[PDB]
Amino acid sequence: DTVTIRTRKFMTNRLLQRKQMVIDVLHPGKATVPKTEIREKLAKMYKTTPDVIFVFGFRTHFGGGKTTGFGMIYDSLDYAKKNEPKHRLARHGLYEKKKTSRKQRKERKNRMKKVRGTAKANVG
Amino acid sequence: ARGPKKHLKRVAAPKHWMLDKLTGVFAPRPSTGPHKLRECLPLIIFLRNRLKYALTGDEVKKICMQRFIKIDGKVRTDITYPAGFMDVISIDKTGENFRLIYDTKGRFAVHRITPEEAKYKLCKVRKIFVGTKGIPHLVTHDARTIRYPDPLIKVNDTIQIDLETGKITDFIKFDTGNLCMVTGGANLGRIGVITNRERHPGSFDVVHVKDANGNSFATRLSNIFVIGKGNKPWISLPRGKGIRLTIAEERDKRLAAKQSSG
Amino acid sequence: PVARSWVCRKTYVTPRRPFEKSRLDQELKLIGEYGLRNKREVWRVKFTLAKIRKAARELLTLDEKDPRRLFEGNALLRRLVRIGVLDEGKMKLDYILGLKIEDFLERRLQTQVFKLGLAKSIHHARVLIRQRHIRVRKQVVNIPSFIVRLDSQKHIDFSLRSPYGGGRPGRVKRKNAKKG
RNA sequence: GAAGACGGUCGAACUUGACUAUCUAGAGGAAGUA
RNA sequence: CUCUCGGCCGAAGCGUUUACUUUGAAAAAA
RNA sequence: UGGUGACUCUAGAUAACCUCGGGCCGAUCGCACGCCGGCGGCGACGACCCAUUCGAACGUCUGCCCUAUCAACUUUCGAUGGUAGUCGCCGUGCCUACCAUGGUGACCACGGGUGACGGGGAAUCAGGGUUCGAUUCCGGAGAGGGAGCCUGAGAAACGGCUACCACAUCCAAGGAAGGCAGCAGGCGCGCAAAUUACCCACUCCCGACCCGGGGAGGUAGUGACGAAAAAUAACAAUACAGGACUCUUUCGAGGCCCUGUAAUUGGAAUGAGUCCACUUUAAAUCCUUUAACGAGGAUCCAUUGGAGGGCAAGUCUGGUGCCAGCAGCCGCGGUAAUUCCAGCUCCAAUAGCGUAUA
RNA sequence: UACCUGGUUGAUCCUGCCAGUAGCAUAUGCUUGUCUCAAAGAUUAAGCCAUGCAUGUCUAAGUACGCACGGCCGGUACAGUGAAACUGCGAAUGGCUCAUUAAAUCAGUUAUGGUUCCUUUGGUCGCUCGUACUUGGAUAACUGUGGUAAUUCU
Repeated sequence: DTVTIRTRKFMTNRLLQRKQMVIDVLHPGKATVPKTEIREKLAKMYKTTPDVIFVFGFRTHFGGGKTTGFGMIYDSLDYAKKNEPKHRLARHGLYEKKKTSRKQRKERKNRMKKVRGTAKANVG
Repeated sequence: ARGPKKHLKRVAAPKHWMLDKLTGVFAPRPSTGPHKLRECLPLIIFLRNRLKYALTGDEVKKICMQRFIKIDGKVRTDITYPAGFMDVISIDKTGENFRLIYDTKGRFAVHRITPEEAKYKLCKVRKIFVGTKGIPHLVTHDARTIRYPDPLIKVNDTIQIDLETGKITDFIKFDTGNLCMVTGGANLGRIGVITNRERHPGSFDVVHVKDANGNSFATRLSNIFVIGKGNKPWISLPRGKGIRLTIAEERDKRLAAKQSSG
Repeated sequence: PVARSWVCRKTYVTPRRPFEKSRLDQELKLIGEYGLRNKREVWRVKFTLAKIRKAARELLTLDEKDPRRLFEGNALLRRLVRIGVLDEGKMKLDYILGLKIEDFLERRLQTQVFKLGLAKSIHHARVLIRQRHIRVRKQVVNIPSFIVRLDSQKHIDFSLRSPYGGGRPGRVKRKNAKKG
């Protein structure tokens, strides 16, 4: 109960359909507050659900009192699925990147330049 | 090179974009368009570095691709589209309209204008020719050509465009006593009244401008944009009135803003 | 092409005469009065005053009503008054040439902790700062060469998360309490 | 409408000279070096 | 330092020609 | 008609021409659906020409290091100029034909050298200067050496082609393929320089493109090139045939203040570490934040050079005996070495400090 | 911080160099606890290079008769998503290096009234007096037969 959330540079972004702001976190004795706890704290400030809000990039200051990150609060969940980087959607389980590496894709791309039409799909 | 270059390093970008050193190696590199790339704002810099509506270039791509930005009444999906001096940037979704006008320190200001004002702009006529069965033509400073202008419009005048039709409504002539903005050089962004013009043949002419407080400065003729007739500007002017303060009185104003506020 | 910056700068200058008696004695006296770590900490403060005096030596050659002398002569005086090295009434440009090393060494946070009664020597104060016992208004400072400004001077305290301040007792008191 | 051929041009390179330079195999010796 | 016009002043000439000096504008960022 | 400081400019008028290796004058595609069989609203892709933007290319003026043991050069085979052409994107000896005999030079031409890419800049600096700039920005050049081209708006392109020269690969001996001065990596060369790592999340670029790709770029790794901050202890109580301070003639008395070469006593404070968790990030690491553990010879051990002078600091002690060696220089060493080799002590800079070279 | 010091003589004052002194860059030696930033196969060899990667690209909108998958509802030109291939664009930017090069490159300044310019942006696109309610032949992908020790060969 000793943690507090403040909001400095607030702006309603009508273009990307979100509210965006700087979050100040005051945890004067504890470690850095986790990102899910800040979303529970922020959703009851801004009268919403925590699955539509996306916080990132928190840095605790030297000495240990304050933390500063950024947050965004979307209108709907589908607007959040449309207007978000996929690495932040993946932090909530709403997106899954394919698990191939990058050296496999490049060597597979170069192996099938040596091959004409429908045998390109039969390249291993 | 063996052909035209497509990149712009961030250190070699124009100074008035106010990019910083460490966020990348490259600068946005404006597309070819109506304004020169040493004299323009790309739309990505206006929309995340000035307005703070975006945080990445990907979000500028997402904002522009929803067809939400009109520059001079037309929708631009190009994120490096060169906006320039006295272009009307109109965002319909937020209900904002902007005009790009230089500040007193030679950078484009975030100047908000009313949607009454957002239906016109001023242009500077740079070339007149007669072409192909005697039809007279203009060429303005943002690459507009206009067929059949008024025959009193001459080179270095300033006309007024209606942004929907594209036609001239009226114009100002180039004469002493009219109001200026400097659009180039050391004196960029300053505003005053023409007092003199000395003509050197075969070279550049020099125009002397007098500030509203009695300061006086010269430019070249190409760095002169006639704003208004007499003393009345035909547009709204930014925060400073085109009056460049010295560093001492700017320090005094900045200190007087702290001993009163707080 | 990398997106870095290679601007850096040295903070000290070694003297031209490496073994000069009456320089060694004076610098060792300056170390002992203020509890510095080595001679480079002395030469660092000789370097800032030598730049300040070079900046004021050139303003004193310009015209008395010149705009650079009036503008940078007033910013240079404001900073010295602000960090407490000049006096308020001494704000002419010629008193910069009458500044000394000890006037800057007084404004280190280590000497201010010693002189405000938080410590009991100049060596207890450095070791108090370095292990996170001193703060300045909200912010714990680790740095002994923190130049205290004149308005942020009375806000020096004992850093609420320290045993000398708010006081969860330390690692040693806790173990001795657990033992018996 | 492909191969090809006469000619022209650009022209790397090739051969034989002359001059010049270097790398290497090389008898003989001299002086100084100690 | 002056001559015709355009509004007692400007447009038309400079005054032998330079060097000098002061100014202005033009001079990428780092 | 209009313009420029200036046109052989722009526009106009007339007579024609208009290249089969043809010039423009739309046989193209989506969405919404329609109003009175017709007339349609938004787009997309096109397109000769004009203007604009990004350029590019040719010119103008001034500016560069050393060399005279380089003083005359250029002109046959264009050197300097004139006339007409050819070719070129165009101006021009750019090339050709015919003429003229010019053009440069001790105010350094021409020739040679450069451990020479040019600038912005860097180090040093009283003032003046001297040296460096291969190197992240701009400009040039080149992809083993020369040469020739195709495609295209743009290339004499080399992660395009065709030869020759030098190397070099596969071969069934008929033939076929090549270009790391991109990122890694290897060999070599040397006094001299890092990972065959992760990612397009950031910055931007390209494409038909909100979607794909990017060894550009970002992120880690190695990293004492170099720059910034900054631990290796602090305090109290004892004891000193310490020291100074108040009294005592002096002895000698004090919570008066400082010091110590006390492995004297004492608990207080911490990071280095070990290490949950969060935070960071594309995912991670690092840092920052917090649990728990983590100090007494706090063995959780600071080094590099010196100790005659220059130049801070021992003619203390043993060994050596013109030897071994030291010493930038002057010098030390031959049986008492302030100088070698060691111990002890002391000096300087300190997570840095010697040596070599510019 | 506008600075000197040792060394020629029996002793002196000079000329004069040698040596000392401080920085800065490359190397190298010994030593190295914390943390922030950070150069890095230039110098010799613009020497030689195994292997991997560094340049590709589709929207409602050029061309879909691949059941590749589904899918109308089943006369229903073409529902759709769509590999391949044709077409278009890009591959002339970026990255690397410093060999050549001495009025050359380059810098400042000027000029193109002596040129070309994909693209972007604006203009122009019934201005011409002389089968169209739509023209013609092919060729890939695909199917099938093959050659060569061998290729992104055909």
